[PDB]
Amino acid sequence: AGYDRHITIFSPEGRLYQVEYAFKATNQTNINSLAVRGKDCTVVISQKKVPDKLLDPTTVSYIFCISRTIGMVVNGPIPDARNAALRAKAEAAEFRYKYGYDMPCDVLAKRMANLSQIYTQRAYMRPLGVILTFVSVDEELGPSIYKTDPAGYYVGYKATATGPKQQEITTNLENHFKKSKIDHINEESWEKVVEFAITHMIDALGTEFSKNDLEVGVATKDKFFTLSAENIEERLVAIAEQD
Amino acid sequence: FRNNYDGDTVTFSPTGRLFQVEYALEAIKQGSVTVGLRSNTHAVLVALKRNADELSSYQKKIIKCDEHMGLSLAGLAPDARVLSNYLRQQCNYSSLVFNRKLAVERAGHLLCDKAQKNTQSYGGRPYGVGLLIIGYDKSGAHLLEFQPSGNVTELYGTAIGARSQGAKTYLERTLDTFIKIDGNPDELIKAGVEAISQSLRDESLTVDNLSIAIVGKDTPFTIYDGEAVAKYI
Amino acid sequence: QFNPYGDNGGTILGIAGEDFAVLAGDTRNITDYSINSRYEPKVFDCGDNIVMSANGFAADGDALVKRFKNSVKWYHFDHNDKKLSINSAARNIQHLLYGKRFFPYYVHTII
Amino acid sequence: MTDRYSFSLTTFSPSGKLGQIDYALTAVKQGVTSLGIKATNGVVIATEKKSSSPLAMSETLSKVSLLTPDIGAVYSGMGPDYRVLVDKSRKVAHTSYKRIYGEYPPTKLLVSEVAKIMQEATQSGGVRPFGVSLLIAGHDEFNGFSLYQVDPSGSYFPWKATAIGKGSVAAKTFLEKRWNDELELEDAIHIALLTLKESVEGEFNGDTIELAIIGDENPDLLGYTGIPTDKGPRFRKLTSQEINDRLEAL
Amino acid sequence: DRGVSTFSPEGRLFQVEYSLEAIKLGSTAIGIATKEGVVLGVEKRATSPLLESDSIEKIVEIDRHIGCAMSGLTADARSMIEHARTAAVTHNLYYDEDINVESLTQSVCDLALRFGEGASGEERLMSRPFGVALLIAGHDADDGYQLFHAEPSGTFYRYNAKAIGSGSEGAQAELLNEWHSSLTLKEAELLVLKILKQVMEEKLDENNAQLSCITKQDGFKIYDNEKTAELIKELKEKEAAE
Amino acid sequence: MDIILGIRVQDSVILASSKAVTRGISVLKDSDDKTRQLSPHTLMSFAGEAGDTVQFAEYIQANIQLYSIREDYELSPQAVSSFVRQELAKSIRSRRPYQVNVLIGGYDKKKNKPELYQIDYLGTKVELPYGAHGYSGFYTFSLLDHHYRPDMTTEEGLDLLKLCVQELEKRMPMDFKGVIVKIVDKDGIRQVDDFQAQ
Amino acid sequence: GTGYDLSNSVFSPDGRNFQVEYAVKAVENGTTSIGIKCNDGVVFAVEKLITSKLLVPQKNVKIQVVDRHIGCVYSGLIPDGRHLVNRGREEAASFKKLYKTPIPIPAFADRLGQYVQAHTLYNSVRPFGVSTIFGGVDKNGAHLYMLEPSGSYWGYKGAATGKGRQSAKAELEKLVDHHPEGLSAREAVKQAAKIIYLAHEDNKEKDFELEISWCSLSETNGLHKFVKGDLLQEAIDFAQKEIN
Amino acid sequence: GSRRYDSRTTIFSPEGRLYQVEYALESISHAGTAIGIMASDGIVLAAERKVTSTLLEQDTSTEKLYKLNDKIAVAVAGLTADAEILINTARIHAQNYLKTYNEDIPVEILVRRLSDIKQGYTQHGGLRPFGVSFIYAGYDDRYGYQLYTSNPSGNYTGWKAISVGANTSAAQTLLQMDYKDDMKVDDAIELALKTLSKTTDSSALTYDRLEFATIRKGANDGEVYQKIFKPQEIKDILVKTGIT
Amino acid sequence: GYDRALSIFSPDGHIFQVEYALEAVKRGTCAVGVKGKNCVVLGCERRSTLKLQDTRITPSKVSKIDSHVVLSFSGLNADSRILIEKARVEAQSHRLTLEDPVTVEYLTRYVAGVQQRYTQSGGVRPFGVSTLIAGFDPRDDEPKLYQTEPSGIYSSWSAQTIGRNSKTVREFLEKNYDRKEPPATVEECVKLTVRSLLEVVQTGAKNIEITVVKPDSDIVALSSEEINQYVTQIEQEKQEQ
Repeated sequence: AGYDRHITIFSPEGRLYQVEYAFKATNQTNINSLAVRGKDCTVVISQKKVPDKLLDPTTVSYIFCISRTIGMVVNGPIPDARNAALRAKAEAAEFRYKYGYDMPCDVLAKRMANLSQIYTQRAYMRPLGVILTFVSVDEELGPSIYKTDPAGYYVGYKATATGPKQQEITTNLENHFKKSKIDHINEESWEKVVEFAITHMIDALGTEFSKNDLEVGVATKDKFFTLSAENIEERLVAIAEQD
Repeated sequence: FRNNYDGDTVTFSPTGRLFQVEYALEAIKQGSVTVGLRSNTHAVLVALKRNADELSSYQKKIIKCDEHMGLSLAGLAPDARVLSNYLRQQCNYSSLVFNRKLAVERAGHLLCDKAQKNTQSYGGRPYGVGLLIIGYDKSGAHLLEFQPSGNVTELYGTAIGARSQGAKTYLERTLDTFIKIDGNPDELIKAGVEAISQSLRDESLTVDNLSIAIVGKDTPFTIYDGEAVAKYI
Repeated sequence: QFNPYGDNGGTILGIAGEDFAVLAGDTRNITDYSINSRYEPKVFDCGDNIVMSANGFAADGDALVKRFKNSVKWYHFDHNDKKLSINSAARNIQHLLYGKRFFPYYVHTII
Repeated sequence: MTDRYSFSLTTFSPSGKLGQIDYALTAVKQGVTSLGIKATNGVVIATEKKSSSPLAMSETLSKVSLLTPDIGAVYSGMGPDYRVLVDKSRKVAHTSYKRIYGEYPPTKLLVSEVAKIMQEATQSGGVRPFGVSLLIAGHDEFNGFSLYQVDPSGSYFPWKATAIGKGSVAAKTFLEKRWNDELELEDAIHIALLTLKESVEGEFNGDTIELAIIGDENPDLLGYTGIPTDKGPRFRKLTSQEINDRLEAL
Repeated sequence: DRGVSTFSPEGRLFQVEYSLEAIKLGSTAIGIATKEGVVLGVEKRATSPLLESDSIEKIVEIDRHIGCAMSGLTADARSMIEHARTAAVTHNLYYDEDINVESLTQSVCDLALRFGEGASGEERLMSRPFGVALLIAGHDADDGYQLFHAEPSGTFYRYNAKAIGSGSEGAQAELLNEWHSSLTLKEAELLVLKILKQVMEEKLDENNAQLSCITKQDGFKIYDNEKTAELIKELKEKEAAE
Repeated sequence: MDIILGIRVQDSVILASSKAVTRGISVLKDSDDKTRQLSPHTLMSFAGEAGDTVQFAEYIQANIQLYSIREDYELSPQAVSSFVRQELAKSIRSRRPYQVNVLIGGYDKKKNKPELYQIDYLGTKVELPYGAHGYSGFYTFSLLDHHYRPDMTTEEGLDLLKLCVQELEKRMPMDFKGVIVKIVDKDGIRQVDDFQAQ
Repeated sequence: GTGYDLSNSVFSPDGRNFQVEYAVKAVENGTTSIGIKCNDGVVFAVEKLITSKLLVPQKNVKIQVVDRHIGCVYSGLIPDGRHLVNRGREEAASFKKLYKTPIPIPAFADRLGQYVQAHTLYNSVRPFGVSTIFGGVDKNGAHLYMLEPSGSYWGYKGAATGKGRQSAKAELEKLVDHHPEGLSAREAVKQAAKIIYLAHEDNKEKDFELEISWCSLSETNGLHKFVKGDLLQEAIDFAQKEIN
Repeated sequence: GSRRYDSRTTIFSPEGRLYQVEYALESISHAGTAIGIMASDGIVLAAERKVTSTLLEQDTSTEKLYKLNDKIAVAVAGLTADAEILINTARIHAQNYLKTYNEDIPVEILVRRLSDIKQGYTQHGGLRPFGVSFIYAGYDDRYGYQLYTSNPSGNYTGWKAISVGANTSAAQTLLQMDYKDDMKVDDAIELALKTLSKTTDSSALTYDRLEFATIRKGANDGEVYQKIFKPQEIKDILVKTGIT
Repeated sequence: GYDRALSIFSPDGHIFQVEYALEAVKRGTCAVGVKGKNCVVLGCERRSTLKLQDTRITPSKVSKIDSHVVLSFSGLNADSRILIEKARVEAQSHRLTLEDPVTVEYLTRYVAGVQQRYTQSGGVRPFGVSTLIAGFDPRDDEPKLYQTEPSGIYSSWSAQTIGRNSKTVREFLEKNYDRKEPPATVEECVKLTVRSLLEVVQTGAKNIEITVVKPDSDIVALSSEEINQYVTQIEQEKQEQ
């Protein structure tokens, strides 16, 4: 009877507690991440927290380069995050081989969401305590943000946020778009879209950042790339000469 | 506590223990005592054989694996048969494929890795037997102590089973003495018989009670039983 | 097309006395019209006072002898170091040979 | 490794109840309201696009899905469970029918095929039942128009009109008052929008509502011309604009 | 629940120990090894007078030189006898000779621990240990007459004399005193027949008890009722003599 | 090949099968019964490949006997022939096919009518008033096309078989060492032990 | 309720996997081992408790080599550590067979990572009772990694696990601060030896044996080699001098 | 492991009863009542629809009366989904027999084969049994008109008149009271409707809540005909019998 | 895939699943077998929880394994069919390879072996069935009667009974069957069978079925009248005292 909280079977309420507890694991890292769409680009921002002095900061990352075009940021424990990253890369390479074109962001998202749904139904597979935010500039849809969770749910966003203080970022971004009356950042350069993302990250969290506190990934036409500490520092200098 | 975490080998206790492995280790301490010890030329196994009745036989404790390798058991005899037979195959495979006598050290690595597989998977159980492996290879005499936990250790001398601590302390004392018993097999065996008898209590080692095996420089792994061990009693 | 079989020539002889037996064989190993070795042993001591030679295709001959020698070893392991009698060795070899009934050891063997 | 769960996870209780099926139905009851109405010359299925964030793009999520060019489906309950059932339903339409008979399956049989899938997740080793109820609407030459409901048990029944989810009981009653065997498709769409309004708390427009119909053939939606026998799909999903136009005459 | 191959805190396998408890409820079987042959005797123990006593088969032939007696769940012994008979004949086919008594016994004992729900070692497809103990008795040119006690634990012991079943503990203590290294086959026959009478609930006769022997000359033979009936008579007279 | 003849008369099916078994150069047996009883009122004769011929027959026999036990009922001659045909139709596309040609002669106790079925190794079934496998038909069919009547008595049928056997003895190169004749009717299957000179 | 810690793959209400955390306890209980990343390589060193005089000195090796350039050392259940190295060796051989070039260290790290992470996905398997410190020299520099029972791993300047991990970590942190330009292979061998002797104080009851291995581009040609003889004793003395 | 969550569906109770079978039979006892009555000139199948609405399409509906063969039909009591699984396999077995023997499948053999499949889920597999009880109505040229019943246990029996599902005890008593060996189809049709009418848990027995099918050998033909009553045909017969 | 060990040992040394399988046998309708000098007779009681059956088509209690051997049982009906089928297949297989029908002992030994197998195999429960196997060996006139049980144990009986109230009917047979003079007639053998059932059946002319097996495949079941005649004659034996 009481095992309805150990494996992915329904509770008397029609709930799945293991899915719900898998959601709880996604906040274990205590890291917030946001994604916004430019005019022809997509930018992800994720907090970078390196506590131990013995750690090599260059190896600490929660942003992944799935394909040439697809980028993915994860919220949750790193071993589960890397498990999801490898599969997504493997799925992306296969799709291209079988169907002759690069796998779209929404398709990979759906595929990973479907895969996550299986662990929700099958008993021997546990859900991954991660939330996956896929980003790209699709050749048909343009700038794209699609996000999956342990429940197997996925959907597209104009902009999104994930983490412990997710709500503050969400409502902040909400207010900006109610104001601007558009669904994106009306900017030509990604550099300014990155700057926007860092700015509203600060306002919502109420915290100043150094070049080593952040982690940026930019998606453009035919490429996704991450910013170096100095690329971020340059972005932090420009936002300073405004306030 | 314990009762909730000893259902199978796949479960860790809150303190980080594997009770099923520890329970398997207990079957060794319940088993009869056996001793191993080596010089630089020879390696000797001395085992106390156990009987059920005065009508029953004294169940064998020494098993030959190859012309240069063998072992003594303490615990579940069928598990010793399994592990010895696996070791027999590994020695045989090494000679047929590579024309090479299997290194005693590698034999320990293989026994360790096989036992470990029974400590991480569901359904299976850990082996319930300790093994003392002696051998003479391209690097001289050897003695290995095998534990079902998967831990294999190379030693000058050791003992496993009931009251085994008596013999183990004696060898730890006689260390500087027996390590130099080179060129004399009869002395190394006598030194091993003096070791095993430090773990007695019930009876004294009789003719159909003592079991001794030896391997070394110019001595293929051979077992002595009964009338053959009489000159050591 | 690949032919798995070959011929290494050679000749072997076996004569049994009243209280003894001999197994002879030349030490010449050939291939077509060339000599591979002027000394390549062909008759072997397999233990338990058994001598064996499998003449014909060398690769098959060596493999069979190697298998029987190993069969003697395992006969000791499984039957408390009992001596493998010559009649028992013969029967054992029949099964070793008939095991490859549809891909035979291309040899004439004498023990 | 290996799925060692080779035993049923849904079993009979002393009372004769199947726990997991009951609980799966409970999960459906918490889901957003969806409905279906059969007219004389068409069928209408509709649901509420309950957006979980104003930043989320509610268009990139289809609660109403095409199975065959003549068959559509809608649900109430667990979204991810529905999505995979659609994938499975679309495929079984080919593998078990089209690749054999050279034509798409009739509504009743595809429904029966989907029902078989959901039944197995009730008996098969190491699985839970699907936490959804499906409303499948379609048309075939020999049966005309039809509407079916499929439950987590695998059971299915035909309907003239029905609703599932949150306010099913209230919506079912309202349909009973407004239904007749002489309804035109437009009338059924009107009844649908009225019934759905009672189930909607906030905004009620073509962006918060998903509605599709099984009606006449659409030669403009076929994609090609030249085969007289191919006249187009009967399934059409109404646009945000087409919904709003009908909401003014509410 | 709990695994079928789980260890107890004392270092024992539950299912093997529980298997031994089933053996204790079984009928009594006694073996006596002499330099003239090994004798096997069992308690028939019919459950009803309508049961045709001679259909009780608790002593079976493995080969002409090997026979065995069973105790406990006798149905669990069929596949064991089958394996033994096959192993015996198979060895003869491969080596043109008789299988050693110890070797035969070892092969039977190799099946014992082949149980589990997926024990990582091979393909041990058997849900539980055997609920039967065997007294394997035979003769070979290497080690003469032999008596073995095979257990569901996988271990086998060689006995000069052994009693298994219900009256084992008492019967064994009797064999302890009575056995000497110079017993004759005849002496051993009466001995088995005597100890059986002591432990058997019912009054021993040629219908609820069965004798058998194995000798180098004639091999394994099961004593027909008429032969044992006389040995029972000879025993009564020798007991009443003092 | 061996001679396999069958003829349905008024109330019975008559099967004539050669007694010779030749292997290479020698005639190993002159008293071979190339037939099996599948059920009390159904008989099957066979000819073909050395090993397959008996193995297939005994296999079919075992299957019918099992059915007869399970249902406590005798399958109709049609039902048996349909079963046999499927077995041969499977066989033809297997790794090593049964090279066996059969005649099934049975009396249907429900219809009260005799029936004869001819099936080759491919699984080609046909119902005939009279049939033959192999080279036999080349001599016999023209005889039977001329002398056969549907209302012929069992005695008339035996005389007609005798006439066929005589023609086969005259014009055929092989010595088939005579035939065994069996009658299948409402009362079961019996063997005519006096055809050596009827 | 409770009982969330009885099966492997189960999430507890706070999103934790207790069986993995229980595996950590087995590691924490084990011997201490370290890794030091120098300016052109890596240095591995481990404590080896001398239970008895009967233990043949220098024979029972703990540090293992993967391929010909990677060194692995672990704390906790030794047989579990061997299992991971065995897999790592297979994994490296698979890479070299297909790609010709010997497996890069980050590549090898993820390979061990995914395999350990897999043992946290099902209830039929137990999580690894070891934390492994590994690394080597490849195409573009030296790398040092530490892998946890959870499957989590990172790149390290210095790493420590086991009984005296805290003592070690404290010492490693001092080194990172006092050598911003980078330690040398020679220096690291000595420095490692010291860290073990100091970290042994959390187990000072029993005598121990030091074991050091290294992989340096200039000193060992980029290959994994065990520190033996004179160079070992030099480091033994360096530590025995600074313990006082 | 997984053992923790294994319900063990195929085990005996201390009384020698099968838990899952007994609970499955308990599940059937709540399903709509189905009745089969055999007459001299045919068989009658009648079933009561469990739960109906105004918008339920009764024309395109069939939940209790299924056609297996041209000569065999079934009445379903229990899980409709479970029933359809068994119905399909039964429809296959009927055709396999026809292809093999070129004869229609004798009623009992089809019944036994289905009952054997149910018995399978009773002895092995660790799966739940089918929550289904069948009433078989069929004709063959060996026993003529036949009526069978099969339940989750895998047991089957033959009947002159039988009922499955809800209120079987009350229905069986009523059937045992008014049945006579020389009955005619039209008499049986009436008896069936009367029995259901008196055992119904609802208010009135209306046509929209019934399924009706008869198997007769239409005198003016010579062959067996299966007739599954249309909604209007059920409405007519309901008035004629005197229920309206 | 399912291999969970359902039948295992308990602390006291019992297999509870086999133990409970016998409880299913105890529940099953009574079955009895008595062997004469020239025949064997099998008697079975018919239930009366529900009465309105079709006796023509309702599966009978005595089954034919072959033309010369019959099998009756007590316990779960569904389980028995599986045992009957396997026995019938092995019956034909033996005739195919050995060229001679099974002996009653061999057929019994097989059926019992199938039962034993289910006591130590994974993912299966034992047969809730105990059987009586009777008949005559090929070319033999000596009657054979055997009994099997879920445990897999089998043995031969001069007379035996299984099922509900088998305790009562066995006692009757124990003090009504003389091994010295077994029923030397088919009639007096059938009578002794009826008598034993009447101790339990409680007036059941339609509740008692009987089958007579004679040498050389001579098997015949008695009709209601033929049995009812025995009952009538037996009820007089009591009243004439």
